[PDB]
Amino acid sequence: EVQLVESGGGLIQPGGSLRLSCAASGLTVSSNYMHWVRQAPGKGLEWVSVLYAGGSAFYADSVKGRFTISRNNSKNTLYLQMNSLRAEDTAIYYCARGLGDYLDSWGQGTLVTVSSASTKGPSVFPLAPSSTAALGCLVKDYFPEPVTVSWNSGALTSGVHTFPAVLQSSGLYSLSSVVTVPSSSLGTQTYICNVNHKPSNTKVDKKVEPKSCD
Amino acid sequence: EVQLVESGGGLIQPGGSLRLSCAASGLTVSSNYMHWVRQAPGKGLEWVSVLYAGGSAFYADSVKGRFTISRNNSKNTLYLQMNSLRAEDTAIYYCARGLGDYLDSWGQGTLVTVSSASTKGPSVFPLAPSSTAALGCLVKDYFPEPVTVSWNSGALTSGVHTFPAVLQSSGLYSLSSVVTVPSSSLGTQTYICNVNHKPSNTKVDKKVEPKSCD
Amino acid sequence: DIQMTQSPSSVSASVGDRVTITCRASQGIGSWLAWYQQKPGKAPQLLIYAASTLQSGVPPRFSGSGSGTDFTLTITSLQPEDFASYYCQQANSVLALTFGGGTKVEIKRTVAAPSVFIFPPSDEQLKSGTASVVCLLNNFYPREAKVQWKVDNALQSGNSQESVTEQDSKDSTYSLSSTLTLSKADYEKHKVYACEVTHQGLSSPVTKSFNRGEC
Amino acid sequence: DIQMTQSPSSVSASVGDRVTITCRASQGIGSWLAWYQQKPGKAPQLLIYAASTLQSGVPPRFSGSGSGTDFTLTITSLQPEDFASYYCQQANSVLALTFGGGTKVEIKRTVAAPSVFIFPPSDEQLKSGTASVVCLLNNFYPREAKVQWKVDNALQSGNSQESVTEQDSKDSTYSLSSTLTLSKADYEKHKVYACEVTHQGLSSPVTKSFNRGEC
Amino acid sequence: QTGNIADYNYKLPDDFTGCVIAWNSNKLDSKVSGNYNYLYRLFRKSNLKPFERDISTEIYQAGNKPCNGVAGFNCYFPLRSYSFRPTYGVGHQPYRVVV
Repeated sequence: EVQLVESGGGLIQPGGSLRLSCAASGLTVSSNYMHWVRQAPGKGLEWVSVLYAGGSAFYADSVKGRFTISRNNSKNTLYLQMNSLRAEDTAIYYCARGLGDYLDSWGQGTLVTVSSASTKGPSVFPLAPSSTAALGCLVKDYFPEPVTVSWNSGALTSGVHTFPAVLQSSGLYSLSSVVTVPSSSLGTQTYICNVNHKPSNTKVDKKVEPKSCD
Repeated sequence: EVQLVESGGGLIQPGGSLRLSCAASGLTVSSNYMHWVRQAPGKGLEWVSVLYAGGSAFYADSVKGRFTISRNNSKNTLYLQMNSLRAEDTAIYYCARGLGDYLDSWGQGTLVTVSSASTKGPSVFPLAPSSTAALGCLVKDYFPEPVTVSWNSGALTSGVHTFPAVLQSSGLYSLSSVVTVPSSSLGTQTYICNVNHKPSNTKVDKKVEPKSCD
Repeated sequence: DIQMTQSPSSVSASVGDRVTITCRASQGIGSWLAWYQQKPGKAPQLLIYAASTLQSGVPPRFSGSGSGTDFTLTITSLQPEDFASYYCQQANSVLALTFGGGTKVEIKRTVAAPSVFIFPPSDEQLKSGTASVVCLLNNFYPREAKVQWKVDNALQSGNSQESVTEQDSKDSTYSLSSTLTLSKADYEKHKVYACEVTHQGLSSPVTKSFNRGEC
Repeated sequence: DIQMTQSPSSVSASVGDRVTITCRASQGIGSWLAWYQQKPGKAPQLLIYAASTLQSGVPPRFSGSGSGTDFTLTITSLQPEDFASYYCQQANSVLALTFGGGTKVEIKRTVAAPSVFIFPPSDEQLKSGTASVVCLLNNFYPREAKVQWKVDNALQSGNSQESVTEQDSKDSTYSLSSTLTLSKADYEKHKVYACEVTHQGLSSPVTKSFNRGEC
Repeated sequence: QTGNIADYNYKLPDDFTGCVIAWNSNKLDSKVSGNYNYLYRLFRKSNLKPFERDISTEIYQAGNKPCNGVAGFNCYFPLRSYSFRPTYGVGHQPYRVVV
């Protein structure tokens, strides 16, 4: 009976302007408190902004008050504006409500990513098996998160383990994905890895085959 | 030789701002009197505002004076400011001119609608022709107005009768659309009602055939 | 708080018959008077400027004048294109605020028999918990139609809403739809649903009856 | 200057075992306390409202209370669906700003022996001037996966990064892969590349050394 | 306060002192046929300075085309007479007012 939805997120250049939308189902946004929480990858959640009755708002100590809260009671929604974006601002955003310094109901969440650097296409490198066995596709120098790895157009689902993304010293992400395959089907069934994600608009289909020698 | 046109109307959220334009062909806007008349659905013509020579304007007793009249003699136009919307303001606007407490020439009119509530999707239910014959589609729980029935995408235009919308007790509207066809063509010709709603951005196509078990 | 009234609310007349409309004012207004003809789908047009002088582009058959708080308008030779709403606006001497509800006059059509149809609620609508039964009438004159809903041979009051279409430009006829909406519990506890139509063109009332689960 | 840190970093328990997590506040705080279950793929859920009263739609076996600066949380009857991140937010009395690093808990795999595989770098990557060597570990428990590298029978330090996946919903296992990154000139200088894995389920360490691909 | 007559025939300045009086004269300047001696101006370009008298009764210009003194379309005669009858309401009597 109570649900929260978020929209408007997506790719945005640093220093851009964007409007956030969050409508409460069965609740009046002008009465209950509102809370905003962020969670950058690799770290925990962090509160951003809070809403009061009117004419007053408190922000984080680290930030310099770069969010302004505007609320219209006619549409029963909330509006947020972003200014002076930075590389640290890339985090997942959750629409939240609060009461008595406690949080009860949270939305599904929206994603806002600040890309100081340009989008880098993913490089796929085969990982040849050798006699059970495991073969995989190595994804390097790709940016930004997330990326989805599917095999045989989704036909293979058993034993697939997609490793979490890690940050390299060059600022680009790395990811691996493997699967345990019996050695009796190494030469009978071909295996392909599908690497594709939205911000690069590049699809790569790489085939992995066993190597008897070198 | 004398004609009046209106533009700028359309869907608008409550509390928004919209600017009207009314140009007079062969008439100077800074000399003659003006009149704005509002006609609510199911209600008579109601005066809104009148423009004097300059620096003075009178408004309705019920309203608080949320219209500001600004005119420019450079291109012979009229400009209005919109603020503090209300659900009663959903009506037609008639651009009018006055002389001697009398009205002579009125414009064609522009549609201005205020939608405070959410724009929910409709529910089209075909009416089963029981064993000439009558058939149609029942549109219920619809927030936007029925764009068209488009029987067979405009091929069938004879015998169609679109009933006027009525207000339900739940705040929504109810409507029925029917067409009379011969009973010998029930099993040979297939009739489709094209019920679509532009404000909600949906297209619904339904099948009308004699059903079983009423 | 001017508190104007217009009588009668509605009236029907044929071609060449006698018809008139009276506008009454609560307070005393001078000899100034105006009349407007509001045709649906189009902006209304002016009819008169002075108390008795006619406008250049209107026929001179319109007659109407007054001196006191009572005003009237009438037609000497009726025409089929004169059927619209009648509005009165005499004067206010400061801002010209006076307007009434109005009166609509309808074109006469030859009397025939209405086409009565009934439609059971759809199976898709039954899953939503609401059942709607529509009684359909087309191609009938006069506009009046005594549509009575019969549920399990019992009278029903305050349960249905009626909608009347505007008269078509091809045959000047009416279309009436009576929609009965009910919950799923009240729909499943009754077996017989029907609507009875009484009309001038029908010698006897005609009732269309359907039963639940009639396969 | 919040400075809340949750210890220990990670724990491991199964059904019928005893598991607990302790969260401490550097400065004095009231009796207010809250806990959250943060699982990947969806928004986190809450546990309690007050210090001791629980929420309507949470299992009643969650136990946790405190009065001083030391707070703790435990589960009476463990369930497989209660494996997520643990976070604490007691109070701040002005803006409710307190949180810790977090703690993850996983499910045993009867100490299964790891499957240690090696992947020499592909020829396409060698053309770019960078060589990546990945030692693969799968279907293993616990976290004590030594992926210490040997090149030319010599130890290495500070040249590889390890990544651990979340536990699967079917068999609840780990998955670790460590990539050794070196330049093309440094890759061709050496010949033997090896990774040894020491595990509880293995009596002796297993080294998948390679001089060429397999041959 | 503005209106149809306040800013067009006799404007009262803000820094005004004095008094104004009125009385009922419904049985003096009212006839059943109608009185046409009293005339008033209705159409003018803009408001004028207070404390002045206007005598000129030229044709009103309200459109792009000129009328050149010809009473035709889009130009009407700005002077109208006070139509009064002895069978009016409580708000339509001729009142003699001196300032």
